[PDB]
Amino acid sequence: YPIPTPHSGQAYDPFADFTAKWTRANARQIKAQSHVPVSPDQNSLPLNLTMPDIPADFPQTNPDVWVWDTWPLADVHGNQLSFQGWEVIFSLTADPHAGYVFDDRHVHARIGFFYRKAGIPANQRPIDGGWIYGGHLFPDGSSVKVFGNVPMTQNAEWSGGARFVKNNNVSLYYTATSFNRNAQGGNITPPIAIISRADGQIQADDKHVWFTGFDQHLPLLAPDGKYYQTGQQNEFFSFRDPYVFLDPAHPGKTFMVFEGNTAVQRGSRSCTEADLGYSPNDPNKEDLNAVMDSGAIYQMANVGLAVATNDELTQWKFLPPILSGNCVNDQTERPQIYLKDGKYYLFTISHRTTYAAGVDGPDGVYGFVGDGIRSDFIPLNGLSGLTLGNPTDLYQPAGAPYALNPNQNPRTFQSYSHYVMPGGLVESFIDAIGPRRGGALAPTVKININGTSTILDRTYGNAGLGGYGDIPANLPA
Ligand SMILES: OC[C@@]1(O)OC[C@@H](O)[C@@H](O)[C@@H]1O
Ligand SMILES: OC[C@@]1(O)OC[C@@H](O)[C@@H](O)[C@@H]1O
Ligand SMILES: OC[C@@]1(O)OC[C@@H](O)[C@@H](O)[C@@H]1O
Ligand SMILES: OC[C@@]1(O)OC[C@@H](O)[C@@H](O)[C@@H]1O
Ligand SMILES: OC[C@H]1O[C@](O)(CO)[C@@H](O)[C@@H]1O
Ligand SMILES: [Mg+2]
Ligand SMILES: [Mg+2]
Ligand SMILES: [Mg+2]
Repeated sequence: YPIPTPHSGQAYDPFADFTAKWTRANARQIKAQSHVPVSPDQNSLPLNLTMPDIPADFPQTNPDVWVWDTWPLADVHGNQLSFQGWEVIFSLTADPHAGYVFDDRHVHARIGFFYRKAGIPANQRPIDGGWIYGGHLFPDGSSVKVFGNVPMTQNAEWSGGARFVKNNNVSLYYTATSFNRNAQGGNITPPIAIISRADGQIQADDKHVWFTGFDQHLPLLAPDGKYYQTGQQNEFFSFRDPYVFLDPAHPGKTFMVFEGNTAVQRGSRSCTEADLGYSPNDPNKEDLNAVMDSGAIYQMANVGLAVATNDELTQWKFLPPILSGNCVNDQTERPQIYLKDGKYYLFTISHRTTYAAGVDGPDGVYGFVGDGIRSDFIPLNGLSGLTLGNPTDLYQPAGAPYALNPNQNPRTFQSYSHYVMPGGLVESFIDAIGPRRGGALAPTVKININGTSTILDRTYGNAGLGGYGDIPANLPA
């Protein structure tokens, strides 16, 4: 084994300049823990960290909608709330009958909502989960007003979270994005990404759930280029996915974690020995210059933190990043702070194909534990960071969901956008299963979170697979 970087989990002041590193020594534990698959099996991952195989005959969530990143109606404590006996979810959506292909859908994303009666066991609902599509959440043209008169070919509504909270009772924190692209998908000018808020009112009767409002979109945060990378630093920067929450350790504050990138000009040789994570006397340490020469400098993920500066939560400021993956992976997406047993779990999603040269791991969800929202985070599962991966052979090429390598597991891209719900239930969407593309919710699964390690419960639902899109409420609003 490579020696993993130790971590204390110790808490820091949220305002202090300390960033935990998910080091190359930590991420290399994933391949170290993996085995060459015994043919015809094509999974190298430890069984406890492997998502079960999703059936190829999965249902669509809705035949008229491509659905992907999904979040529940929630509060700032992570509870998932029912409203007047209805369960409610929000999703990124696109139109399968609009002339663009599934892989080009992201610049067309609209936030939609779905609802279903609360309190029905998953195995007694329709196989598709019984979600009723309510349509677009936001009025046409309301989100794009945050950009003003800038050159633009597309605008999208990307992920965040919904908080049940002025007849308005729902705050939608999301990512407004503007693109200025040639017909070949190349950037004419860098994309613009603004973490934004829109308030509205959920209403319901015996027949349906509907929303009013969301007419006024407030820009909250755009990257600074000091802590969070800008489009001028890197046209391929990531800045998105606000998760707004209350930390019981800091009463009176409201915090947000989100996805960013380290704020350097693209191609800067800025990785350090601390990003590699080896002892100076470790005879098997990697060489910093060799790692940067291999191209690892193009992988610069971070998880950002921001705090509200007014009572209405309409003004925010950045704090230093809480986690960085420099020279490890470019993507730490949809971060969430999950509170359990007085500990702070940071869960974030990533891709196999956005790992740096010399490091490898599956598509899925990554996890870290500490004693505060700013911690020397302990990567879960043998100091690796992997929580749950799609079945994957890390000893053969990754391929792509639009071009599966037949030397690779045809379910390596079966699910993405894993979101950890109360009780360790995990919801996600289906990307590719063999030749079939999803845009539908995946079976909900269950992880048992036990201090610094996790286990996929293979007796949950049918052999580890629960209901398609089972995203249940634990408390009534
Ligand atoms: O060495 C770091 C540390 O122990 O220093 C004292 C305090 O600032 C703590 O928050 C912090 O974790
Ligand atoms: O059971 C083996 C398999 O190849 O059978 C046909 C399809 O259902 C596939 O998804 C499945 O993996
Ligand atoms: O939605 C899944 C995904 O793999 O689709 C293609 C790209 O847009 C990626 O950023 C994205 O994570
Ligand atoms: O890559 C060097 C580094 O100093 O860049 C800023 C932060 O991401 C730190 O965690 C990181 O170690
Ligand atoms: O779907 C739009 C974008 O947001 C994410 O889903 C979550 O960060 C990314 O994977 C994708 O590029
Ligand atoms: Mg319209
Ligand atoms: Mg790779
Ligand atoms: Mg083969």
